[PDB]
Amino acid sequence: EDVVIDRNLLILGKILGEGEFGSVMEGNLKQEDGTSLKVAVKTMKDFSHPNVMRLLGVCIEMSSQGIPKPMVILPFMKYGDLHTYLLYSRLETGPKHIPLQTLLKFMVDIALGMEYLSNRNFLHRDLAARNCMLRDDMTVCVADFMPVKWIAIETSKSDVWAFGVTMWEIATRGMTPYPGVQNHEMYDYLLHGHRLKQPEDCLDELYEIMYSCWRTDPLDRPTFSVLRLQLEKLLESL
Ligand SMILES: CS(=O)(=O)N1CCO[C@H](c2csc(-c3ccccc3NC(=O)c3ncc[nH]3)n2)C1
Repeated sequence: EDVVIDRNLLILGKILGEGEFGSVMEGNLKQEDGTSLKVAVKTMKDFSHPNVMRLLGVCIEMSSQGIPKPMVILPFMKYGDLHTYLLYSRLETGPKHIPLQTLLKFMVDIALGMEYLSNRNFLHRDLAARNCMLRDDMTVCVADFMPVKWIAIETSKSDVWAFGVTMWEIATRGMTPYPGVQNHEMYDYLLHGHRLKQPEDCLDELYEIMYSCWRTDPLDRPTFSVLRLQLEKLLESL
């Protein structure tokens, strides 16, 4: 409760995306040095890591009737969510052919972020490419801490499952998981040992890593620190 920002230091602009509890808006935050910073405002503070969304602060606006309007202030992510970015990469006017190297680097960043959170025994519970945001340096961070296709059958090993699905989203550059399978069918599909199929031109080594995330027994799944190194090692071999 010393995380608060004076509401007068904040100017709210147009809507950036729509969130669980309300709109996410662009804003300008006047900082302690007198300068103004572009921010995102949703209408965590202990976390410090480059691949994890930092909290800048909180403002409570007073409505006209006096009902609280709490707002969460986050850094501005020029390139928006990773899911949308991948989709745009498949179009001429959006970003170029993203090579394999850049796709793995997105995976490594996310693994680094999740390694940090899992080490502090913090569960994400909603990890997906749409919840991974892109910084202006094009490094990815993790954000947004019940979409059936990211949930594991049965902990941090649930998060590991979702990260594997996220790796698949990245490898496919934005395909919805499990084409030709409905949401109500998912439990039976998985219970019979079926998993996300290997993407088209994607290396066997990469597919082994993502597959290890979906082992039936969560104790057979690797930790985030194991995954991170496996991904780093794969990247270095290209
Ligand atoms: C995953 S989430 O919980 O962060 N979330 C949930 C609601 O939709 C938001 C969203 C979607 S596309 C977008 C965006 C698009 C262009 C430029 C900047 C943008 N956002 C940010 O800079 C920003 N920073 C912190 C949160 N959002 N924002 C993101």
